Amino acid sequence: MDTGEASYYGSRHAGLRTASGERYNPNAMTAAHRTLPFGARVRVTNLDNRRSVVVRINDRGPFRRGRIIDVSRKAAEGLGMIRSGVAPVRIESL
Amino acid sequence: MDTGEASYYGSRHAGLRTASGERYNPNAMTAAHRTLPFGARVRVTNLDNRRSVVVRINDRGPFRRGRIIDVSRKAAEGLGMIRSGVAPVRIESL
Repeated sequence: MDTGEASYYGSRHAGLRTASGERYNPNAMTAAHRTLPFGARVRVTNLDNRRSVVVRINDRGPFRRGRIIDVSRKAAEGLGMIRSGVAPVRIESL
Repeated sequence: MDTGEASYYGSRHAGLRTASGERYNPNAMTAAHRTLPFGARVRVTNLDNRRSVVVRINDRGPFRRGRIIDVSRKAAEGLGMIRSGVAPVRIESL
């Protein structure tokens, strides 16, 4: 398990290529991580509300120290983080 | 005044430098535009729901064909466009 800040992608990225080759899709359950293999499944828990989702890694970044994962819009909805923008999260590779 | 398609920055970009030099802050009321001066204040109206907000220009882009402005996360929330991703907008210089 690891911990850090989560963010979510803006829609300005929708349709643009991720590092995995997939075009970023706000409706997918995808995320960026610096090192996990593409396709890795990760349980993300928002430590502010205890909501959790499972995402699939398809991109690189994040781009700031202290930020551990960037998730899709749909994942952010599942995490209850749309209004907060960011949240402290636990992550666990599955 | 002009009309065109808008998208938004989320929080993935938070902390990264804009073309104006300031770090992008998803909680600020800001936007990227190709031509308006940095510091320009504009009213952005979502033409689908008629919501409006005021933002200041602090970045350059979108460098996507078929988009006229990319607003901050907080602005997108105010415009009701988080889920839609894109929205038709009018921009009016103040």
